[PDB]
Amino acid sequence: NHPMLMNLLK
Amino acid sequence: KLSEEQQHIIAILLDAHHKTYDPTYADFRDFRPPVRMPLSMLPHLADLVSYSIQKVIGFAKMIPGFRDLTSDDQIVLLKSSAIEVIMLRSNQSFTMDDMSWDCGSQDYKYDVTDVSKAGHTLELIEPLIKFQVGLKKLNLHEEEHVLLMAICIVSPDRPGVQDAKLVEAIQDRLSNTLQTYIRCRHPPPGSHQLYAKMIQKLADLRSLNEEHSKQYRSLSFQPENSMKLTPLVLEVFGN
Ligand SMILES: CCC[Si](CCC)(c1ccc(OC[C@@H](O)CCC(=O)O)c(C)c1)c1ccc(OCC(O)(CC)CC)c(C)c1
Repeated sequence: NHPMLMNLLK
Repeated sequence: KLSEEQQHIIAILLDAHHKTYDPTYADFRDFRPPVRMPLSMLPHLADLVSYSIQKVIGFAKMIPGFRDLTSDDQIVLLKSSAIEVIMLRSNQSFTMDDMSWDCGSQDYKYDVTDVSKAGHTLELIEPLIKFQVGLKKLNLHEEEHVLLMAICIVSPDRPGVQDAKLVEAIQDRLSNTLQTYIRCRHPPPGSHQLYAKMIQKLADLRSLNEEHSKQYRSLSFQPENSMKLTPLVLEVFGN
């Protein structure tokens, strides 16, 4: 759903 | 009064801000150029906002306790707070000499007409300027500036929060740190009702959040406008 936010939060 | 853990929290937030805020503004050369002439400022301001969302995420990841939350809650908190944290952090470059955001050069000195050339109206711009002025008048210590940004991010009443009880516990550690910091390190008269004034600014941000989302939803509904946004902006602010 929010893959770019997810990746930056990793 | 200011415990060793509270001094630790402030040290981390200061370092997190210094690692995510570049006061030289060198990266602004990578944005699409500003055009002051149509929404001629939308491409530049879309890149500027997108750049700052990335900086806000980097700061949020370093907030003590933030990574104890689930991935879903981290996403909800950043989606709902991103525009508010951008408003707060942009105060560092705001000048009351001429009510502008001075970011080092003439191309990167932004005023109310630049916001309007991105599609926004006075419904947002007038309360935005009043907010920037009122926040600047607080003359926050850098310690209070970074504490306020962290408290904004970790708010338990954001829509879609699952473990609101855990979000509140994390914010409480930050709120007590701020309240104790003002009562030990901010000398009077500057400290008078300072915590209540900072909490009022968080309430002001909720209203600014609502108006921006309103105007963003109307602007982004036209595909010609959405085409000029960035993928990250569409993910965070909405498609
Ligand atoms: C420029 C005009 C004043 Si603005 C006020 C603050 C919100 C601003 C000023 C400086 C600034 O960055 C400076 C350092 O903070 C970064 C340094 C670092 O982090 O290294 C940022 C990020 C924003 C602004 C810009 C765009 C806006 O709308 C966009 C859309 O809604 C248009 C559809 C969505 C794209 C709005 C409503 C306001």
